[PDB]
Amino acid sequence: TMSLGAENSVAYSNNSIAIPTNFTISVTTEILPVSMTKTSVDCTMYICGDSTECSNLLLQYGSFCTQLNRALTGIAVEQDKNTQEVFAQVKQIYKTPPIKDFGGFNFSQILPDPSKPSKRSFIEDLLFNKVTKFNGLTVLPPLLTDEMIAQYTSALLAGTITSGWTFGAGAALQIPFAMQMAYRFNGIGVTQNVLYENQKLIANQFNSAIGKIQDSLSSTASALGKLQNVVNQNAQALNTLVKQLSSNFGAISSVLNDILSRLDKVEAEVQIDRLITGRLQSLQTYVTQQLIRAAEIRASANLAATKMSECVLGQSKRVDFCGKGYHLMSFPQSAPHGVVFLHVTYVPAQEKNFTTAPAICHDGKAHFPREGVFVSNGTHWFVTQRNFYEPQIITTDNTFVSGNCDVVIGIVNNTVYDP
Amino acid sequence: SALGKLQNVVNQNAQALNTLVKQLSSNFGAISSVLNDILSRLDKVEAEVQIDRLITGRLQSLQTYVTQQLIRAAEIRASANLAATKMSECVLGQSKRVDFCGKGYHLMSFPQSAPHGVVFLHVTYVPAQEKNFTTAPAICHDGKAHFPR
Amino acid sequence: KCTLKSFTVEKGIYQTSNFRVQPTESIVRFPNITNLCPFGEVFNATRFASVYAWNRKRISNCVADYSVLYNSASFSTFKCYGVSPTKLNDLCFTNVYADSFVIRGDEVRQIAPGQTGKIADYNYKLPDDFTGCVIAWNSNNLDSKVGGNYNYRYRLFRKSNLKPFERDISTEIYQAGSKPCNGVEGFNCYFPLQSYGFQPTNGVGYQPYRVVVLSFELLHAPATVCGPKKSTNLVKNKCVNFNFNGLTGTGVLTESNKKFLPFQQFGRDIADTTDAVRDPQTLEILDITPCSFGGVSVITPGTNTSNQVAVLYQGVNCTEVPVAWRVYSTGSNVFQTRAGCLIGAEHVNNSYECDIPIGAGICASYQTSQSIIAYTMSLGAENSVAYSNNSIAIPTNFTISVTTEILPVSMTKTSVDCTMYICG
Amino acid sequence: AYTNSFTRGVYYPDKVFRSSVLHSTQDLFLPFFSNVTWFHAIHDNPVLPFNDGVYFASTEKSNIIRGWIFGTTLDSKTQSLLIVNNATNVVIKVCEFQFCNDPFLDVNCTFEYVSFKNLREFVFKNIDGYFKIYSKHTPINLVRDLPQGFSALEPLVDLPIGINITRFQTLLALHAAYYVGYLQPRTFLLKYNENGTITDAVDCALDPLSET
Ligand SMILES: *[C@@H]1O[C@H](CO)[C@@H](O[C@@H]2O[C@H](CO)[C@@H](O)[C@H](O)[C@H]2NC(C)=O)[C@H](O)[C@H]1NC(C)=O
Ligand SMILES: *[C@@H]1O[C@H](CO)[C@@H](O[C@@H]2O[C@H](CO)[C@@H](O)[C@H](O)[C@H]2NC(C)=O)[C@H](O)[C@H]1NC(C)=O
Ligand SMILES: *[C@@H]1O[C@H](CO)[C@@H](O[C@@H]2O[C@H](CO)[C@@H](O)[C@H](O)[C@H]2NC(C)=O)[C@H](O)[C@H]1NC(C)=O
Ligand SMILES: *[C@@H]1O[C@H](CO)[C@@H](O[C@@H]2O[C@H](CO)[C@@H](O)[C@H](O)[C@H]2NC(C)=O)[C@H](O)[C@H]1NC(C)=O
Ligand SMILES: *[C@@H]1O[C@H](CO)[C@@H](O[C@@H]2O[C@H](CO)[C@@H](O)[C@H](O)[C@H]2NC(C)=O)[C@H](O)[C@H]1NC(C)=O
Ligand SMILES: *[C@@H]1O[C@H](CO)[C@@H](O)[C@H](O)[C@H]1NC(C)=O
Ligand SMILES: *[C@@H]1O[C@H](CO)[C@@H](O)[C@H](O)[C@H]1NC(C)=O
Ligand SMILES: *[C@@H]1O[C@H](CO)[C@@H](O)[C@H](O)[C@H]1NC(C)=O
Ligand SMILES: *[C@@H]1O[C@H](CO)[C@@H](O)[C@H](O)[C@H]1NC(C)=O
Ligand SMILES: *[C@@H]1O[C@H](CO)[C@@H](O)[C@H](O)[C@H]1NC(C)=O
Ligand SMILES: *[C@@H]1O[C@H](CO)[C@@H](O)[C@H](O)[C@H]1NC(C)=O
Ligand SMILES: *[C@@H]1O[C@H](CO)[C@@H](O)[C@H](O)[C@H]1NC(C)=O
Ligand SMILES: *[C@@H]1O[C@H](CO)[C@@H](O)[C@H](O)[C@H]1NC(C)=O
Ligand SMILES: *[C@@H]1O[C@H](CO)[C@@H](O)[C@H](O)[C@H]1NC(C)=O
Ligand SMILES: *[C@@H]1O[C@H](CO)[C@@H](O)[C@H](O)[C@H]1NC(C)=O
Ligand SMILES: *[C@@H]1O[C@H](CO)[C@@H](O)[C@H](O)[C@H]1NC(C)=O
Ligand SMILES: *[C@@H]1O[C@H](CO)[C@@H](O)[C@H](O)[C@H]1NC(C)=O
Repeated sequence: TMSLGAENSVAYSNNSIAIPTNFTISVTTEILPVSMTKTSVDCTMYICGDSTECSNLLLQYGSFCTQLNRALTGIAVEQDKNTQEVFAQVKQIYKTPPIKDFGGFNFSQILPDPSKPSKRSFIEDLLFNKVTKFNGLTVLPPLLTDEMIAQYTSALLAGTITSGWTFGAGAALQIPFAMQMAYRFNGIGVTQNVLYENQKLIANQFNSAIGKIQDSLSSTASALGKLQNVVNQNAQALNTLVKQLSSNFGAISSVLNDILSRLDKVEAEVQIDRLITGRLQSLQTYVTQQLIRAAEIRASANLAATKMSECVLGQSKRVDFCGKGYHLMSFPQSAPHGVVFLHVTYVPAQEKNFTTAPAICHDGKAHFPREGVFVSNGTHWFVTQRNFYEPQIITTDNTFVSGNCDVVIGIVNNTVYDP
Repeated sequence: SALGKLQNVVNQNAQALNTLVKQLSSNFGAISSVLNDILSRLDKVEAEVQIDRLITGRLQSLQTYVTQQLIRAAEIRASANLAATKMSECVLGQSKRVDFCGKGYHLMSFPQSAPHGVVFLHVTYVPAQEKNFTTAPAICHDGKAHFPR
Repeated sequence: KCTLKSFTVEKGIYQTSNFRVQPTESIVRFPNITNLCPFGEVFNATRFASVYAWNRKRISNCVADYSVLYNSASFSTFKCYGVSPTKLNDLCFTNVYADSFVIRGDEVRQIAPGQTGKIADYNYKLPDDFTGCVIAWNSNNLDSKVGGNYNYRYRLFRKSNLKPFERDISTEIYQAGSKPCNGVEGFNCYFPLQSYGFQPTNGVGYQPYRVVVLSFELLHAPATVCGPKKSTNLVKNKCVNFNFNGLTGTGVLTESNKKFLPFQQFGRDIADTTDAVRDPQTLEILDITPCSFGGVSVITPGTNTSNQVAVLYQGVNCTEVPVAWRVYSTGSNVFQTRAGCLIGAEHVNNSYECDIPIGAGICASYQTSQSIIAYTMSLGAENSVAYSNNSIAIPTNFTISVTTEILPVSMTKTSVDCTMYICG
Repeated sequence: AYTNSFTRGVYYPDKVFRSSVLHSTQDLFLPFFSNVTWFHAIHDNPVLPFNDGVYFASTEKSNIIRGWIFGTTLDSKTQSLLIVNNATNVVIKVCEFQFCNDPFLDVNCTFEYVSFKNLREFVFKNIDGYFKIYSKHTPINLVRDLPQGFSALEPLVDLPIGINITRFQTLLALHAAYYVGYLQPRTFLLKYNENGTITDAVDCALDPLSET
C-alpha cells in the first residue's frame, strides 16, 4: 500500500508563532511542449500509388481527399504560430553587455556561447543533446530555425538581466543587477536591506544552484520526458499509417499493381475498391487523431506563452505559477519542440519559535504593528517582518493605535517607545 | 483584416456546410448521385444494393462533419472561457498579470460586442522619455546605512 | 484560381499540385530460359487418368505461351480464378502444376473452389482460394468405348472426407457396415469404385470430358514458368518504368553494396517494401528509389496587385526538376533553398521582416521594376542596453495607449435531420 | 539422455534481405531453452519420428556421419528420401530399396539431385510438399553440450519431393556427438543488423518478459 508521505503535527496554539531566521535561493526547471512535427500527405498518391485506374475510381468518393489535405494544412500552419506566440514576444534583438559585473551573479551557463557553430548557451546544448516514409507522406521545416529560436532566448535573457520588468512594458531601461534583485525581494515582503546585507551569500547560493542544473541535466534523459513524448508519438502515428499500406482489407493483395496486372477491370475494380475503402478509412483515422493531438499541444503552447509573459517579462505573485517557494525571477532556454524555464525562488530556511500577541496595550491604548508581527524572546517584546527574523524595538513609528485595550482577545501589556 | 479572428469562424462554418451539401452529389460507387434515378430505374431487389452504397457514403460524410464540429467547438470554448476570464479580471477589476489585459501597465478595460465574439479596448499606461542618472543602493550619513522607502 | 474555385486570389503561398518525375524508359528483365513448356504432354496424351486416381504433373523452367491453350476452342470450359485468362501470357510463376483426368460431363460443376458433392467430398477438391485455371472438354470421340471404358471411377461414399489436392488409390470396401465388412459386401459395406459407362450414345452430361487444372505456384520468389517476353537493355541512375520477372514498378534503378547472401533475391525497407533486386540476367544487386515527387506551392501577391507569380517545388533540388510548366521551370532565375527549389522569385540579401513565409527563415514579398523577391527574414531590429554597475534610466513622461483585442465566443447553432439528409 | 537447447536453431525465414530492423514473423522454430535428445559415436543411431520438423546437429572431426533416410516406413515399397555425401558430392535420391538396410554405410527411386570441432547444424521441414533444408558449419570448443550462443542457419535446397515423412534416421561410415529436437509454431523477433545478418532473436512465448 503506497505511503502519502511523512506524517506531521504542527505545534499550534492561541499564542505561538514560528518565524524563519534564514533563507535559501533555489532554481527549479519547468519544461513545456510548444510545436510538433509539421506533416503533410497527398491522399491521392498515398491511396492509389500513381495508378490512373485507381485514381479515377477514387473520384467516386468526391471531396474527401481535398478536405483531408485542408485539415492537415490547418494543423501544420499553427505549429509556426505556436512558436511565434511563445518566443517572438520581444520586439527587438537586445544583445548582452560586454562586461559581466552583475553584482557577483554568474549567468555564463545560460547566456549564449560565441564559440558554438549555432549561438546557444552551455545549458541549451545539454537540452539539444538529451532529446533523441516516401509514400506521398512529406515532412516540412519550421518557419523559425533552431538558430533563430536561440536568438530570441538570447534577447529575452539579455533584457531580463539588464532591465528587469521594463523591457516588457516600455523601452528597456538600464539598472544595476543588485538593485534589480533588491526590488524583486521587496515584491515578496522581505525588506530590501536583507539582500544588501547578504549579497555575496545570495550570489554564492545562486551560482551554486545554476551549477547543480548542469549536473541534473547530465544525470538522466527522464527529465525531458514531456518533449520526448512529442517526438515518440508523431513517429509512432506515422509508422502506423505507413504499415497500414500493407493491410489487405479483404482484397487479394495489398500491392495494388498485383490486382492491375493479374485482373481485367470487371474483376479488378472491386478489389481496388476494397483497398480504397481501407486506406481512406485508415487515413481519416490518422488525420482525426492529429486534430486532437494538435489541440493538446495548443493548450501547452498557450500555457508556455502565459508563463513567458507573466514570469520572464515580470515577477509573478501567483502561488506555484513560476516555481515553488516565493517567486523572484525566471530565465528561458530553447529546446527541441519546446521551451524550458529556470525559475528562481526564495525559500525560508531555519524556523524558530516565539511567543506572540495580536496587540499590545501601553498608554491605556491598543497598539498594532504597521508592518510585520509582535514577538517575544520570553522577556522583551519586539516587532519583525513576516518572512525573515529581524527584531526591532517597538515604537510609535513601527506601530499604530485603535481604541482602549478591552475589546481585543489576548492583548498584552508592554511599553511602546516614543523617540 | 483586423477582424479576421471572427470572420474566419463564419468562413469555416460556410465551408463545412457547403462541403457537407456537395457530398450529396458524389456517386460513392452507385449508378447515380440522385436517389430518385435508382427508384425510377430499378427493381427493388437490385435497388437495395445500389442504395446501400449511397447510405454508406452519405453517412461517412455526415460523421466526418459532426466529428469535426465537436473539435471546432472545443477550440471556441477555450476562447470563450478566456474571454469570460478577461471580462472578470480586466473589466470588473485591474490586473497585476503582465501583458494579460493588453501591453503596458494595466489601468482599465472596456468591452464592446461583435458578431460571434467580443472586443476589448484595454487602456494601459506606457512610460516615455528616459533620462540617465547615476545611482547607488544605499546612503551613508553618521555612519548609518539609509535605504529608501 | 481553379484550386480555390475562384476568379480572384489573395496574397499568400498556396498548395496547388503534387509534381512527379515521369518515367524516361520502360525496362523489362526476365528469367533467361527459352524452352517451350510441355503443353502437348498435358493436353494431347493418349489417356488422362481415372478421376479417383487423377494424375498430376510439375511444370518448371520453361516458356509458357498460354495463347496456344486460350485459342483451343474445343474447351467446353476454360474458367480461371485469381487471374483473368489472357494475362497468363505476361504474369509469371515459380512452378505450375497440371492435374488431369476424365470425368462425367455433369460433374464438371464440382471442379471449382467451394464446391460440394461426391467428387468434391471424396476424390478431388480445390482449396477455397484456388488460384489458376480449370479446363475441360467433351472427349466422347476418344474416352467413350460403348460403355467398355468402365476404367473411369469414383467414390460413392467412404468416411475419409477429402482435403484439397489429396491423392488416393485405395480399393478397400467401405467398412461402416451393420457388421464390420472385412472384405464382404452388405449394408454400407460396398466396394469403393463406382464407375462411368462411357458409351458414345451417352447423354451430353453422361459423356466423358477431359480435364486439366493448371494450379499456379504464384509467388514473389524466383519465377521459372513464364510467358514469352523480351528482356531490354538496362538503364541506370535515371527515372524509369520497370518490370522484373512480373514484378512491376517505377523508380530510379541504381548500383549498390547491399550484401545479399546467395539465396536473398530482394531487398526490403524498414516498413518491408521492396527497395532492391538482383537482376535475373546480370546478377548485380540494383538498389531502387521512387521517382522524385513534391508539392507545388504557388507564391503570389494578390491578383488585385499583380498577376505575376513564383513557384516553390517543395523538398526537391533544382537539379532534379530541370523539366521543359515551360516558363515557370526556366524562370530567368532559380534559387535553391532548405525548403526546396524556388523558381521566378528574385533573390535579395536585404533582410526585411517576413511577408509571405517560405520556410527555414526564407520569406517573399512583391517589391521594386516590380517583382516577387525572396530573402532571409529579420527577427526584428538590434539593440544594446547601456548596462553599467551604477547607471539607471527613469522615464520623465508617459503615454496612455488604447489597445484593441478580439475573441470569438460562439459559432452558428445548427442541426441535421439525418434521415432527411441521407434518405431524402 | 538429454541436454538443453538454449538459443540454437534459428534460420533465415524468407528469401529476402533486410537490414537494421527488429522484424518479426511466425514459423516452425526450435523453442528456446527446451530439452534436446543426446547421443555419441559408440556401438547409438536409432530411427526417430519426424513430427512437424527436425532440428539436428552433430560435433565431429572426421565425418563419421555420411547421410540420412526419411519416410513413412523405409520399406522397399514406397519412394523414400535418402541423403548422402559420397565423399566427392552431395547426393539426394528417393529410393524405396533397402540396398543397404541398416544405418551402416560401407567403407526406380524417381527424384534425384547432386551437388568434435566441426559443429554441423541443420533444420529439416516439409511445406508445399517440398523438403526444405537449412544449414550451418562452425568451429566449437564445448565438449558435452550444444554451445550456448547464437548463429542463424542458411538455406540450401527446396526440393519438390512430396513425401509423407513420419520417421527418419542418420547413416554412418563403418567397416563425436549428435543431438535432436523438434520444431514448434512460434512468433519470433529477429534482429537483422546493418549487413542483413540475423544476429539475435526472441521466442515471444518463452516467458512474460519475452512477451513484453
Ligand atoms: C544561512 O544559511 C547558510 C547555509 O545555507 C549559512 O551559510 C554558510 O555559513 C557558514 C558560516 O556560518 C559558512 O562556512 C558556509 O560556507 C556558508 N555557506 C555558503 C553557501 O556560503 C549562513 O551562515 C546562514 N545565515 C545565518 C545568519 O546563520
Ligand atoms: C562564471 O562561472 C563559470 C562556471 O560556471 C566560471 O568558469 C570557470 O572559469 C575558470 C577560469 O576562471 C576555468 O578554469 C573553469 O574550467 C571554468 N569552468 C567551466 C565549467 O568551464 C567563470 O570563471 C565564472 N566567471 C566569473 C566572472 O565569475
Ligand atoms: C531578550 O532579548 C533582549 C535583547 O537581546 C535581552 O536583553 C539584553 O540582555 C543582555 C544580556 O544577554 C543585557 O546585557 C542587555 O542589557 C539586555 N538589554 C535590555 C534592553 O534589557 C534579553 O536578555 C533576552 N532575554 C532572553 C530570555 O533571552
Ligand atoms: C495590564 O496593565 C493594567 C495596568 O496598567 C492592569 O490593570 C489592573 O487590573 C487589575 C485586575 O483587573 C485591577 O485591580 C486594576 O484596577 C487595574 N488597573 C488599571 C489602571 O486598569 C491589567 O490587569 C494588566 N493586564 C495584564 C494581562 O497584564
Ligand atoms: C502418412 O503416413 C502415416 C504412417 O507413416 C499414415 O498413418 C498410419 O497409417 C496406418 C496404415 O498404413 C494406420 O494403421 C495408422 O493408424 C496410421 N497412423 C495413425 C496415427 O493413425 C498416414 O495415413 C499417411 N498419410 C498419407 C497422406 O500418406
Ligand atoms: C516550538 O516549541 C514546542 C514546545 O512544545 C515544540 O514542541 C516545537 O518542536 C518547537 N518548534 C520549533 C520550530 O522550535
Ligand atoms: C490561550 O490558551 C491557554 C490554554 O492553552 C489558556 O490558558 C489561555 O487563557 C488562552 N489565552 C487566550 C488569549 O486565548
Ligand atoms: C546614458 O548615458 C550613456 C553614456 O555612455 C549613453 O550610452 C546612453 O545612450 C545614455 N542614455 C540616454 C537615454 O541618454
Ligand atoms: C494437339 O494435337 C493437334 C494435332 O492433332 C495440334 O494441332 C495441337 O496444336 C496440339 N496441341 C497441343 C497443346 O500440343
Ligand atoms: C542470357 O541470354 C543471353 C542471350 O539471350 C546471353 O547473352 C546471356 O549471357 C545469358 N545470361 C545468363 C546469366 O544466362
Ligand atoms: C486592391 O486594390 C485596392 C484599390 O483598388 C487597394 O486599396 C488594395 O490595397 C489592394 N489590395 C491587394 C491585396 O492587392
Ligand atoms: C543539388 O544537386 C547537386 C547535384 O545535381 C548537388 O551537388 C547539390 O549538393 C544539391 N543541393 C542540395 C541542397 O540538395
Ligand atoms: C549577396 O551576398 C553574397 C555573399 O553572401 C554576394 O556574393 C552577392 O553579391 C550579394 N548580392 C547582392 C544583390 O547584394
Ligand atoms: C529436461 O530433461 C531432464 C532430464 O535429463 C528433466 O529433469 C528436466 O525436467 C527437463 N527440462 C524441463 C525444462 O523440464
Ligand atoms: C559420387 O557420385 C558421383 C555421381 O553423381 C560419382 O561420379 C562419384 O564417383 C561418386 N563418388 C563416390 C566416392 O562414390
Ligand atoms: C517403381 O515405383 C513406382 C511408383 O513410383 C511403383 O508403381 C512400382 O511398383 C515400383 N517398381 C518396383 C520394381 O519397385
Ligand atoms: C559489415 O560487414 C563487413 C565485412 O563484410 C565488416 O567489415 C563490417 O564491420 C560490417 N559492418 C557492420 C555495421 O556490421
